Amino acid sequence: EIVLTQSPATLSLSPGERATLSCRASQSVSSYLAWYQQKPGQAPRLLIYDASNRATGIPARFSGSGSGTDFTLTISSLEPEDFAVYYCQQRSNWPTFGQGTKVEIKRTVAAPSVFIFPPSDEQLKSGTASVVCLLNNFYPREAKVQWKVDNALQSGNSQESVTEQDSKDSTYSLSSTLTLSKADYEKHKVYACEVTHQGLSSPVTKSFNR
Amino acid sequence: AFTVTVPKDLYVVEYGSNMTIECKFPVEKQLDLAALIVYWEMEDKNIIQFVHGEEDLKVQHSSYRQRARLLKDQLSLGNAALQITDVKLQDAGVYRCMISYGGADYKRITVKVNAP
Amino acid sequence: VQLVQSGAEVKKPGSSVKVSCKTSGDTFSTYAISWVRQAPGQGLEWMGGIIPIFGKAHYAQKFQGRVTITADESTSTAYMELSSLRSEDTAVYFCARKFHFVSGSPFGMDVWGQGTTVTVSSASTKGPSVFPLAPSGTAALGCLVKDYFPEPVTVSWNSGALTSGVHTFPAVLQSSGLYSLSSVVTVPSSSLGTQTYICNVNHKPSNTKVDKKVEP
Repeated sequence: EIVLTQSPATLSLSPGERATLSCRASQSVSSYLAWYQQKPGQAPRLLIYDASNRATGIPARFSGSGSGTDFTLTISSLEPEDFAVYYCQQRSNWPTFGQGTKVEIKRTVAAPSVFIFPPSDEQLKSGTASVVCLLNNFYPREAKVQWKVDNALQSGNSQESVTEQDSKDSTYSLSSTLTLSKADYEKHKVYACEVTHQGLSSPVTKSFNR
Repeated sequence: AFTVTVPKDLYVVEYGSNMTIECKFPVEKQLDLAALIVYWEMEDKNIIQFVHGEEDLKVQHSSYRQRARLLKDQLSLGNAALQITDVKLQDAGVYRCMISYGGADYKRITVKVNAP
Repeated sequence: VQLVQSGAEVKKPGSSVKVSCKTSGDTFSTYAISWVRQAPGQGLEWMGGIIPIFGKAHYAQKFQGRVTITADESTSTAYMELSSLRSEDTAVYFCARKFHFVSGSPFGMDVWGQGTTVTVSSASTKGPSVFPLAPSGTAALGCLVKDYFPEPVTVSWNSGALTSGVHTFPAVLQSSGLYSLSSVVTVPSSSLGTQTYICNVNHKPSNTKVDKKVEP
């Protein structure tokens, strides 16, 4: 096995800026290397082959170079359709890939709009209570969501979910779900969630009294 | 298309002598060694298995222990040839030569050893 | 040159699976095809490859035991068989072919199949239960799609009319082995009394079509 180390793991830039993706090989692969662009839900697409050579049908804003152990893929001006993971592959021996580098669209900070949804009557007569906290239209992806029930910081029992960057305004969204039993639920009253962001200059708390 | 060619499809060799079976494959400017794959298989034996510039000896038949060899320096010329040293009577039979450089093709060579 | 794989499959642990791949392109028997596993949130992995006329495949030492790669030159179809299915064998399995001009290794991957999704779990096929979310100037609406197997589940809001402002979060796999999921829409507050909000849920694997009116 030849090992390919891509760096960085996550590159976050905006349209018009140049991008630089590195790949190093644990041995000498000479010039046998290829870059691929994989959008979510799709198969990889060859960008640069033989390590300097651009495939036809691929924009001139894409370029790659290097030989031996050090390679770089460069995107001149980031196009909105250029944001995706970028893998690389060495053919000097049995083909090995890298971890891939995910390029994220970088935008201005946006505070999340926090909501909260009590388990509605439907679920509760099934004996299960799911209280949901929503974070909406925020950037960057980093967010801190705490659960507390009657002022007791809730310990490790919640399931987070983060959506992919929005197609239009490039914002994330997050949904944290707390699942208790109608029994466990009914023995408390105050249900809150504390949200921490950069655009939020003070932690926001959404709640309701059961 | 891609076509492997043999100068001689029949060899007559005799006992205890070193023989070479030639196989030619299209090469244009420089050989790309990574792209080269060479299989020398006689019948259900495997003599030489060559991929990425290495020999896998784990799959070579034990009859060929430190006996058979693929000549490397001829490869850059588009000649992949097998050298069996000290040919015995059992070496007589049909040899196959399978190559992949770009595409792939094989060929058959019959070898008759004549007795002292 | 083109590659087409077989559809997605759900197989329970210890069983076996065979994935189909067909070449509509250049020669089949002459050029190597390879098989690649992409694990969830993971890198691509070269499993093995075969040049059909050679009639024996090559495997990576990780997949040495369980993987069987066979090439049918008659149909120009390639197969990849995964024995002894487990758990983390769940991945997106690809078959790929090299461009004749990229050189390097014959097993290089350039042209890819559309991919095969394999899920390995003991959980049975079960449709989702759907629950509304009581709304919140700007309100927020949503529905909880809970306890369904297998993936995926599509969510459409007003028979597909609403679109804008809707988020359906990636599924989250619960300890139960059943998937749960949440879809949310952001609408103006005033729109509550006026416009009807209903949430269409579809489970293709179980043939379950659900509809949920969401109200204050």
